[PDB]
Amino acid sequence: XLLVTAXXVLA
Amino acid sequence: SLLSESELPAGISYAEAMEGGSRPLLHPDNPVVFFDISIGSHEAGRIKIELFKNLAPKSAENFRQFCTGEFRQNQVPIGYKGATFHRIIKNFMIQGGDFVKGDGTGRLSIYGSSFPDEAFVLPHFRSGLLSLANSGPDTNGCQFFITCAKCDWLNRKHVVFGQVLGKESMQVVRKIEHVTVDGGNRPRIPVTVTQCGEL
Repeated sequence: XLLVTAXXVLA
Repeated sequence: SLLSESELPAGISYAEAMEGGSRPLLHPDNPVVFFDISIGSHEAGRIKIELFKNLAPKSAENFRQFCTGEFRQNQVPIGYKGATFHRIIKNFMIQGGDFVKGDGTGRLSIYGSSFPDEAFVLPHFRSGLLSLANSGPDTNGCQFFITCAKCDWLNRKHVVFGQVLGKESMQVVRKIEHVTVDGGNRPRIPVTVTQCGEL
């Protein structure tokens, strides 16, 4: 997918 | 508190920001900071950033201190000097600011580990905006992203707290955005903030 996380990066 | 595009304040359209120099456009007391960027060992240019203290004071001040060296742990400054961009997704955004570990795990702020979301006033309505990376509600830290396209699906989940100023800033953003990446969207050659400060 298009998220902007810090730790568990997802699609 | 989210504003629609028709309700946006003066000074934050793409055209307005590209006319910006070293002084803020949205509010006269907004700080302007800069990053000098190296792509590998090549100086790529400067990104100038207005921080929207008028709309997101805690988020702006966190970023500002990390640019100037004013935040210390037991007298040792820590911040964005030497920090990298560890996740780059063409046509989406460039993500960086993990000075802790350089891999996306860093979660330190000037307030402690994490700090709350301020009001979600501005949408991710265009390229060239600064927004907080997080891992869910109220988990802001040191990481950030610069939008490389509109990303309104992030609205009300990430605080938009600044904008790049001037055409050179966006040229540098586009250069970073287009570097070769691995399967995890990590650049194959490092992208580093070699110098940073306040203007």
